[PDB]
Amino acid sequence: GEALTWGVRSSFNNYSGGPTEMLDGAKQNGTKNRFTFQLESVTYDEATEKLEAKFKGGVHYQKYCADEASHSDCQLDLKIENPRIVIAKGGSHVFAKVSSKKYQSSGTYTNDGEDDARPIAQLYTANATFKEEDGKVTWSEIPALLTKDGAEMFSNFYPVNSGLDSLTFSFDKSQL
Ligand code: HEM
Repeated sequence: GEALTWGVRSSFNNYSGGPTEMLDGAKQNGTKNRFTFQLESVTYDEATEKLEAKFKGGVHYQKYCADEASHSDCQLDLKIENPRIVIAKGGSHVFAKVSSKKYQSSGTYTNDGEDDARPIAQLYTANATFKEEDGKVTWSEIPALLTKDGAEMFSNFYPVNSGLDSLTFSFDKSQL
């Protein structure tokens, strides 16, 4: 409860062997493919029908390290932190603070996670499960697709609109 559960992308966790480290209190399951980010805050504006939930914690993936024992000088170095979900009438998305080294380049893809023009995923709540009981709200198995920014974070290894892991989050009605 009071958390976001999301694995980002199943095949990416398999390719990378999962995050080299969990950041800022985020947790991971035993198989390193499902992450849990604690709820920082949640607001719902009735008139605009906009729900916004901010979570804490991050994942750091590293691969192709020149010093493999200490994970230093890694050609693949991806951080995804403080996920924020916006579920609204005009569109639903996942935003996050990202830093990702680009494939065959010195360029680093960055995203501060506070720019509404640069979401990393688009969310489709039409067929997701929604439950509210005993003051607890859970919105489960919400499908997610990669946006243009999300594709850039993965060095365009995936096309735009390719699938991501579905997400689940929960909060108490008292926190609204
Ligand atoms: C610079 C050296 C790199 C080499 C030699 C390399 C090699 C490969 C190979 C052989 C695959 C195919 C296996 C698979 O799809 O699981 C792959 C997949 C992938 N690579 Fe890397 N890669 C490099 C860097 C990067 C970087 C910098 C990124 C950026 C995030 C990246 C992201 C990906 C992604 C997203 C996939 C798809 C994995 C999946 O979902 O299965 N790669 N890479």
